[PDB]
Order: sequence, then C-alpha cells, then structure tokens
Amino acid sequence: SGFRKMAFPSGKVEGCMVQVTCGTTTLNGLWLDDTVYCPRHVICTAEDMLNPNYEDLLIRKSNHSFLVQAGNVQLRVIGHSMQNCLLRLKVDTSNPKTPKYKFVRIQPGQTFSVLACYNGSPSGVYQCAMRPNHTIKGSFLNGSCGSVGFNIDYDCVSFCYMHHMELPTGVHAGTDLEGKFYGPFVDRQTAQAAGTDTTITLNVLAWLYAAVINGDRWFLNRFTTTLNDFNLVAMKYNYEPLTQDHVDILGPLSAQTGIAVLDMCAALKELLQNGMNGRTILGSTILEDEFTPFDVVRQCSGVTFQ
Amino acid sequence: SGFRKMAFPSGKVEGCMVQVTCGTTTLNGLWLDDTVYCPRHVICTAEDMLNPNYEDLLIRKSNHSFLVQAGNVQLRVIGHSMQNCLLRLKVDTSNPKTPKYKFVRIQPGQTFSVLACYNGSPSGVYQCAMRPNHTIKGSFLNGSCGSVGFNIDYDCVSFCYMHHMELPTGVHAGTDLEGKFYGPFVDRQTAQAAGTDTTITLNVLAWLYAAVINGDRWFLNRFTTTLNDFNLVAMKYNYEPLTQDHVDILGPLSAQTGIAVLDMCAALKELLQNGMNGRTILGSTILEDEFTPFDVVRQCSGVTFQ
Ligand SMILES: [Hg+2]
Ligand SMILES: [Hg+2]
Repeated sequence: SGFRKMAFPSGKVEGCMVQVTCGTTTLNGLWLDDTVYCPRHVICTAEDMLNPNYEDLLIRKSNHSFLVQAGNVQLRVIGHSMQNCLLRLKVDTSNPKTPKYKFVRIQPGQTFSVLACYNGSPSGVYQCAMRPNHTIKGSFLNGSCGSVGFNIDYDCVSFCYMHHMELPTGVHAGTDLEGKFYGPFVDRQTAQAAGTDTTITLNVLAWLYAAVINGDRWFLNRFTTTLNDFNLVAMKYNYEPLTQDHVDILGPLSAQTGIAVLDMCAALKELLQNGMNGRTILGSTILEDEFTPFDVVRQCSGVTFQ
Repeated sequence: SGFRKMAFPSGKVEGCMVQVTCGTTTLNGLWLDDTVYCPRHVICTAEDMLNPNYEDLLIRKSNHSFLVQAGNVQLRVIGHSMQNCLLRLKVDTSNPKTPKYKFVRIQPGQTFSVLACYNGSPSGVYQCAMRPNHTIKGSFLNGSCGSVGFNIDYDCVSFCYMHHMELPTGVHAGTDLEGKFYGPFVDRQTAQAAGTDTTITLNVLAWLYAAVINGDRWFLNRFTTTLNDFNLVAMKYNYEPLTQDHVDILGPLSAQTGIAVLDMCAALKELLQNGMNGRTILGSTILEDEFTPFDVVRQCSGVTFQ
C-alpha cells in the first residue's frame, strides 16, 4: 500500500496566512481570530541586525507603523505587543476562517507539517521532524519567515512552529507560537550554529515496524538484546540512547506485528553493524528517522500483511 | 536553503471532496460546480469484480441508487452518466467552493500532488511522479478510491489523477479526470501487473542542477559526452534514453548554473559508473528522479550560491 512522508491537508492553515509589513520588510503572519502573529524581527533594519534591542525598536513604533494584508484586503492594526520573539498585532477584524486551534510546543524527534509561504501566499507543504539539535531541515527562501508548522487532530489545528531564520549549514530555526525559540538560538545576527545532531532511534524503530506491517521482514533475525547492549552499539553509530520509555511507546506496534521491541532492536543492531547489503526497506536504501510511532499508526494499515 | 519533496497547498481541493455511496460500497468523489466525479467501480458488487459490464450494471441504477454526502450535508443526485471509467453524477447543488480549474492528462515522468482521502475526508497530502510504466508509488488504504492528484498554477487547479486501484506490487493505478486510465490497465479483477519501469533521466539531471544551485558541485567533472555515448551508459543502468528535446528543456537550469547539459550528463555518467562513494547530494545517498525541471525552478532560488 506504500509509505510516504505525507503532510496534513493544509486548507485550514492557508486560510490564516497574511502579509505583515513594517518599514521595507515584508514577511508572513498567522491570523487567528482578531490577532496576527509574526516574527518580531520584522521591525529590524540593516543596522539593527547584529545587536537589536527589540524593546527599544518597538517602543518607537505605533499601530500604523504596521501594515497587514489578507489577500486583497487591508487589515487595520488597533494594538500591538511583543511576546518573547513574536509580535502580536491586534486587528479590527476577526478571521472568518479561524479553525479550532491551539498552540503546542513540540518535543525533539516529533514531526509536523510546514506550509511554506511567501508574501502571505502559501506555496507548498511538506513534512519534517524537529531534530534532536532543535533545528529542522526545511526548504525556505528569502521571504519565508512567518511560515508555520502544525499538526491536525480531529479538525483541530495544533500550531507548533513559526519560521524565523536559517543557520550557516542551511538548516532552519524558529519558535513555538508563544515566541520561544526551539534550541539555544536567538533572533540576532551572530556566529551561532546548529549543535551536533543524532539519529532519532525511536523513529527508526517505528519505521521498521511500518515495513513489517506492509509485509516485509527480511531484516529481522533470531536474536534479541538488552537495552544496555543496544545502546553500546547506538552510541557508536550516533543514535539516541533507547530508554524504557521509548520501549513502552512502541508497545502497540510491537503487538500488531508480534515482534518484541528488544527483538526489533536486535534487528536494528544488525542493520547498523552489517548494513543493508544493497537491499531496501519501504523503498529506502537508508534507515529513515523522520516518522514517529504515531505517524506510522496513522499511515499504515491496522492489519499486518503477514 | 534545503530541498524537499513538497506538495501544493491542498485547501482548494479539500473543499471539493465528498463521499459517494452505492449499495454497500463507499468511496470518494470530486465535487466541481454541480457535478460529482468518482470511479465507476462504485457500482460493482463482489460477483461483478472479475468480469463486470459497467454498461449493464449502470442501466439497472436510478438517480437515487446513488448517495452523495458533502460534509454533514446530503446532496441529491438528479442525473448520472458514465464517461469512460468514471461516473458523472449531477447534483441539485453547485459547489460554493469550486476553484478555478481544468482537467489535464499528465505525461509520464511528470509530478503532481495527491490528496489522500477516506469517506470524503482528506487525511494527507504528498508528492509523487507518474512513473514511465504508468503507475505511481502512492500511499493508499482501503477506501481511498476517488482520491485525486493535481497541480496548482496561479490559483487554478489542474486535476490530473483519480485513484482506482492497487496492483500486485503495491503500486497504484488510476485515470485522468475524463476517466481514461494511465497505462494499459482496466477496472476489473485480472492478473494485470505493472510493466518494467525505468529511471526518469531528465528528472535526475534536473535534480543535479538543483544541487549545484544550492551550492554543491562535488560530483561534477572535467569531461563531456555526446548523447549517444551517454545513452549507452543509461541503457546499462536502466535509465530512460536522453533526447535532444530533454536537453532543450534543461536549457534554463544550464544557464543559471553555467554547466552545459552534456557536461552534466558526463557527471551523471560518472556517478552511475563509480557510485557516490559514501557522499550525498541534497541529503540523498541515491539519485532522485521524482523532481522535474519545473519542480526545481519552482523550489530552488533563482540565484545560485556559487
Ligand atoms: Hg533582527
Ligand atoms: Hg469492479
């Protein structure tokens, strides 16, 4: 039946994207009810980049210093405030398309859909995982700031990311919808760089279970392993240590496939030590770590091929 | 800035998905204006699968034999007709959310976004390419028939695919929005199977240009090649033969990077003959062929890193 990195339908989020302008800078904003959210760096000018004092820069602005455009309509700003690294703009109109929603701060290793947007206009949607080093390997060009990340559950949109900048290695950093950065990054031009990253062990295991659910088990073996012995191998291949909590999480998938978690860990250990010998898993030649146990249960059939 | 397999925002299509029921079978339908489109096999029963005569099966149906549900609203069918492998249901209501649109039959190697849907409710969106063998490697489960594929250009949705079935190897087959199947497949239970497939050479080349545009050129070399000599190597690695037409298409990308097309072909030849030696391109360990020259120009910056 296949397995793809699929994102959530973006319709509910497309109806919330607007354009925010201050000075000569234009970027994206998120319009929910009568509030518009956007990166606070929309108020920076060329000489503010290296060491900006957003408090000082903001006090010098009025409500009309901000221009908010929704489609072909102009929204009047009737108030503004700064919440951490975000700007909260109050507008005279409540978004008619505001969906049921909430703000969530996702944890490292978890996934979400990103709606790439430019000038308040959505251009594409794709899935990505919050890396353990707190960055995401997205696809963003100039003008993409303000684009948001989200998950959708029973018609409720859980926003978890707003794009702010690109680091030296081409990876991206941002904040949650409360303006707090994911990772030790700050919104100013410095020498900051992404820290060392690691493979999301729990997700690789989830993915191996998806492969079995879809009918493939060539990588399994007759061995088992203890968490300790497994982590000795994981540490050598730069994989996150596996904990009992992660083992517990894999419970449902283990049950659906009849493959004990530690037995699957034994399979992973072998794959790491001997490689895949020209073979593929779910079409991949490498071990995928951008699918959480949740993502697998969501996309795969509830009935294993067997 | 990154490179991801990104799909088009699905909002405009989500507003067109409905549920169609006939007998005990329920699947997805596409609602545009006052017409609902869905796979004609929605009228098949267990004993019709092997050798169904849709003409005979359909004449036995009335307008009320069909149930169309849009969200929490029931649409009354006031007419029905069969167009090739599709059923065209006339309804008493015109879809208020019908976007500007058109029906297009895409060509092999081209890409489109798929909005996976179940019971008339969108569940996910992802990109895929129409393989040279006329199938797509999608992700579909029971109840996904009727899900559509599309591309979006300047607010105009070009529908190009409707899902009908899964073949033995787990790949998928469908029709364009005129009900004509892509490939030599038919909507009946038979021993039909996907034919031999090949790698989309033009797309791999497009992808290599994207890598250079993003700042990477470790795979380039000092050689060049003629189309003939290139195709001798391509034929050995099961790649589609490159034609002058394909060379012409790569013109813009060649110009933006300053790398002659045949020179890039020389690079590809080397990569095929010597492998990637543990190196990666745009994060991949293999040669990607699901990105068209159009997809690259769309996602990549217009300014090469250099
Ligand atoms: Hg700034
Ligand atoms: Hg049928």
